[PDB]
Amino acid sequence: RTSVTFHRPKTLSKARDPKYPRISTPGRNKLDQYQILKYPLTTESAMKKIEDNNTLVFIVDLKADKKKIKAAVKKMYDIQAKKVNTLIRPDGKKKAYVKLTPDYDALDVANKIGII
Amino acid sequence: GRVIRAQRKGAGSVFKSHTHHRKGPARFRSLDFGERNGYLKGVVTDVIHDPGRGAPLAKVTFRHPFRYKHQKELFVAAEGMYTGQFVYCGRRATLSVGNVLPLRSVPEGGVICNVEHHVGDRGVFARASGDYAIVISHNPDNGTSRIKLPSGAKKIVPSSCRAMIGQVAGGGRTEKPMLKAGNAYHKYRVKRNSWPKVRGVAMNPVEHPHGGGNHQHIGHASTVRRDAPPGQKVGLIAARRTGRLRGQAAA
Amino acid sequence: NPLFEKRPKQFGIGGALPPKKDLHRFVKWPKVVRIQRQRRILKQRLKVPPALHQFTRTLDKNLATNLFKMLLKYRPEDKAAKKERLLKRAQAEAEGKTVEAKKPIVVKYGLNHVTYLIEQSKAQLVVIAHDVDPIELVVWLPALCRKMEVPYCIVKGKSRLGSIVHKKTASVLCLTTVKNEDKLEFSKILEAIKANFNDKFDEVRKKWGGGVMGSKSQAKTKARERLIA
RNA sequence: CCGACUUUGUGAAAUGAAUUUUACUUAUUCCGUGGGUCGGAAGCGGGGCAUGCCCCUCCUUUUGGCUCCAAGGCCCGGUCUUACCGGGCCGAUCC
RNA sequence: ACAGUCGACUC
RNA sequence: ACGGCCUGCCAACCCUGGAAACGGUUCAGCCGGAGGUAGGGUCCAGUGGCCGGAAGAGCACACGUCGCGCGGUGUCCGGUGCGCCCCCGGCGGCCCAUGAAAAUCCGGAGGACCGAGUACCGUUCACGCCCGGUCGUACUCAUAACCGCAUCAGGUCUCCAA
RNA sequence: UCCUAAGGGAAGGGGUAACCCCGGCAGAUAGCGCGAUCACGCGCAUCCCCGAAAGGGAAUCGGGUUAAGAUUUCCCGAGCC
Ligand SMILES: [Mg+2]
Ligand SMILES: [Mg+2]
Ligand SMILES: [Mg+2]
Ligand SMILES: [Mg+2]
Ligand SMILES: [Mg+2]
Ligand SMILES: [Mg+2]
Ligand SMILES: [Mg+2]
Ligand SMILES: [Mg+2]
Ligand SMILES: [Mg+2]
Ligand SMILES: [Mg+2]
Ligand SMILES: [Mg+2]
Ligand SMILES: [Mg+2]
Ligand SMILES: [Mg+2]
Ligand SMILES: [Mg+2]
Ligand SMILES: [Mg+2]
Ligand SMILES: [Mg+2]
Ligand SMILES: [Mg+2]
Repeated sequence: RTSVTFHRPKTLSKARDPKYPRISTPGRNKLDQYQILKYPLTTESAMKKIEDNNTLVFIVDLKADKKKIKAAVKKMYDIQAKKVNTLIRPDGKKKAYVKLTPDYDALDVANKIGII
Repeated sequence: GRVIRAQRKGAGSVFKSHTHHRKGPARFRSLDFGERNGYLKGVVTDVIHDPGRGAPLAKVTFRHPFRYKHQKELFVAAEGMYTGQFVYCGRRATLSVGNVLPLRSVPEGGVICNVEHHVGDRGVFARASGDYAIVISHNPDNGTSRIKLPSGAKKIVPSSCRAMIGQVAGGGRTEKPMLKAGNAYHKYRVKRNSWPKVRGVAMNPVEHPHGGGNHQHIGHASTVRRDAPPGQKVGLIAARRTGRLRGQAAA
Repeated sequence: NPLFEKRPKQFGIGGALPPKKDLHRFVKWPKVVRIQRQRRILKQRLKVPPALHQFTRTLDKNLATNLFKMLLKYRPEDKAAKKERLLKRAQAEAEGKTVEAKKPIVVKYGLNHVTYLIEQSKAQLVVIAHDVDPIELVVWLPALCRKMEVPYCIVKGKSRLGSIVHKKTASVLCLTTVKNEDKLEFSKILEAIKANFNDKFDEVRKKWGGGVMGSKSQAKTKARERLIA
C-alpha cells in the first residue's frame, strides 16, 4: 500500500430493472391548462388593467408557477405572455397578471373571451 | 434541602467553560519519526494572546514531515520566544530556550515547561503563566527522570517525555492586586461562571450545610471527611490541619 | 545529451519529501480484518490443549498429493452425470425390466455418515480437515478412530476436501473399499498414514501446543538471556 | 471505603503445611495518530593503545525564503524495421 | 515687519 | 443609480540625496543613517468636480384653450461653522477582558500538458442572443388594530428629528 | 431562500425491560470528490443536517400612478447580477 488509511473500495451497481412496473397506468396531467387557468377576474380595478396596461387578470390554480402560466396562456387563447406576475389574494386563490407582448391586443382577447 | 451549588456545577448547565474566543488546544506536536530521531525546524509566526489563559500562545508553522503543506501548531509561549525565532523539535535539538527536547536530553538542573507525562500526550505539567519544572535527576537503568513540579512535588516521568526549555511567559501576573470587583468580573467572564461566590453562612439551611441561624455561624466542625456524600462534602475537605500555617508546616 | 543531468534528492529526516514507498505494516484495516488477525495471534499466544494441538500437525505435502490423486480417482457423482444414470435405466426397466447395475464405488463423506461408518468400523481410511470451525465438530474424530483402530489423517484444507465431493466444504472423508486394480497402491499409503498418526497419538495426546510469543518478545528473550549468561 | 467470589490466564522463588514477593503478553484498562517507520540484522562515518569487536552516527543549527506530482542508472519488451511505445529493478539496505 | 479685501464668533 | 474623465485628503509606498550647529511635525503624540528635512513620483478613499443619465423629468410662476390640451419664462451666485445627524481616515488610550465562525470572492507559488503562420491554438477583452423559478408584500406598530377578561392613564425593540 | 455562532437532531456503536438516552466513541462513517467516458487515473485529512426576515450576504435607481398597491414590485426612462 501507500497510505496508512484504508478507504472503502469501489464496487459496481446496477440500475433498477423491475420485473413488474410499480405504476402501470400512465399518469394523466392534472395541472392541465383548464385547471391552471380557472377564469379571468373581471373587477373594474382589473378592467382598468385591461385597457391601460395591456394585461389580462386570471385566477389560476393555487399550485401554479409562472412557467406553467405562460405555457397555458399560449396553448389556450393562442397568444403569448411577455411577463406574468402572480400573487395569492387573501381570500385564498392565486391571481395572475398576464401581460401580452404588444403584438397582441388585450382588448381583442378580452372580446374574444368576453370580459368587457 | 435542595441541591447545593457545589453539586449544581457538575451539570454543565451554566457552568461550562466560556470558550468562544479561545484559540484552540495549546499543546505540542504529534510525536513522529523525525522528532523521535532528529530535529525539525519550525518558525514562530505570532505571539497571540489566548483569551481566558494568562500564558501567551505562540503560533509555530512547521513544515509537514511527509506531506506537502504547512502545520500551524500552537505552543504555550516560553518567556523569551519572539516572532521570527526558529524553534527546533526533536531529540537532537540544541538546548535553547524555546526548543523542545526529550528529558533524556535536558541536563540535570535545567528548567523546562509543558512537560508531557505519557510520551506523546503533548504537555501537561508546568503550563500556567510563569511556572516551570526542574529536572532533578535521571535514572538510565529504567529510562526515567525526576522533576520538581510547580507544586513542590517530585514526579518520576518517562525519560522520553518532551519538554519546552525555559519557563512559561506571563509570569508574575498574579502579583498585581485586581482592586476592583470589575476586574474580577472581567477575569471570570472569559473563564467560567464561578463568580460572585456567596458565603454559605449567609444561606438558608435548605441549600447549604452552613445555613441559617439567628446569628451567622457554621455550627459544626467545618472540616468534613473524604467519604462524605456529595452535598455534604462542603467546607474544608479532608483537612490535615487548619489555622494560619506557621513553621515547618508552611514549607 | 549535455543537459541530461542528475539531481539527487537527499531523503534525510529534514531533506526532501520521501516518495511512494511501502507502508503495508501500518495500514489501519477494517475491524473485520483487524479481529481476524488478532484471532490467529491470540490462538498463537494461548496454550492450546493437546486435543486441539493434535491439529497443526498435518499430512506432509508429498503424501497429501499422493492421497488426493486416489481421492480424485474416486470422486462422487456429478449433477450432470447423475441425470444420465437415472435417465438411461428407464429403458432397462421399461423393456428388459431387469437391472444390470453393479455396485458403484466412491468416497464417502459427511460428519454424521462418517461417524456411522467409523463406529461400525466400516471405514478403511479417514481424512479429517484441520480447519473446521467450530472446532468441536472434529475434536474427537482422531481419538475415535484411534481407539477403534481406524487409520486416519488430518489433512489440510476443508475446501480442498469439499472440491473432491463437489461441495463448498467437506470437513471429513473416508474410504470403505477400493478397486481391485489399485489395492497395492492403496496399501502403500495406508501404512505411511498409520505410522504418522495411528502410531503417534499415544504420545501427542499429552503435548500442549501454543505459547509462541511475538517477534519483539522473542528478541527480548534473546537479549535477556545473553545478559543473564 | 473495604474483603471474598468472578472476568483471571502463564511460571519462579521464599516461608507454611495457604501467605506476602516477583517475571510474561495475549485477555483487560489508559493514552496517541490522517494506525507514517516499529523490532532485528546490516552498512556509512568517528573512540581507539588487546586490530579488540565492541561502542558513539544516520547525507536538515539555518538569516521570518522554497521544498509535493523524481531526475538519473541498468535490464526487459514492442515499434520505423532505418524511427519510437509499454514495462523489472536500483535511486528509496534486507528480514 | 506694509498695503487690499474679508471674518463668524469669544473675552 | 449607473459609465467616462479629473482631482488625489489623512495614512502607506518608490527614486535622487546624505542629516549635529540636530532637524520635521501634532490639539496630543511621534518620526529619522533600519536614511529625516528637500525635490519628484505611485497608490488609496470619496457620500469630491465636469460630462453622459438630463431637462424632455420635478417644482415654481405667467397666460391663453371646454373634455388627464397646448404655449412661455426660471430652474442662478457666493461665504460660513468649538453648529446637529450619518459615515470615513488616521492617531492616542484601557485591559489578569485582546473583543466570533463560516459561506462566497480574489490573489499568488509550481508548471504536468498543449499550437500555427492558404492558418490554428488559446483569449479573465469589446459588442451581440436567450432565460431568470417558489413564498411574503394591504393595514395598526398604540392614552382605540399587540398583551393586561375593555376602544384599560399599564406594559412592548427600533430609524428620521427644524 | 444560501452560510455559519451559542446551541439542537441524528446514521454506525454503546446504554435501556422499553419509551427513551448518549456524538466523538472512530466505524470499510454517513458524500466520496476531481480531472476524465471513446475510461481511467488521482486525492479522501477533522467527514451528516438544522440553526439569525437585527450577524455574513449576486444584483436598482429617478419620475409618474390607484378609492385601497409599490420609494425599488405596476408604468416611462436608465442600468445591474
Ligand atoms: Mg410573488
Ligand atoms: Mg454568577
Ligand atoms: Mg472570595
Ligand atoms: Mg464571600
Ligand atoms: Mg439569610
Ligand atoms: Mg441541610
Ligand atoms: Mg447556619
Ligand atoms: Mg455557640
Ligand atoms: Mg517627502
Ligand atoms: Mg461619488
Ligand atoms: Mg486602537
Ligand atoms: Mg408592498
Ligand atoms: Mg406597507
Ligand atoms: Mg387572555
Ligand atoms: Mg440553514
Ligand atoms: Mg440572515
Ligand atoms: Mg442581515
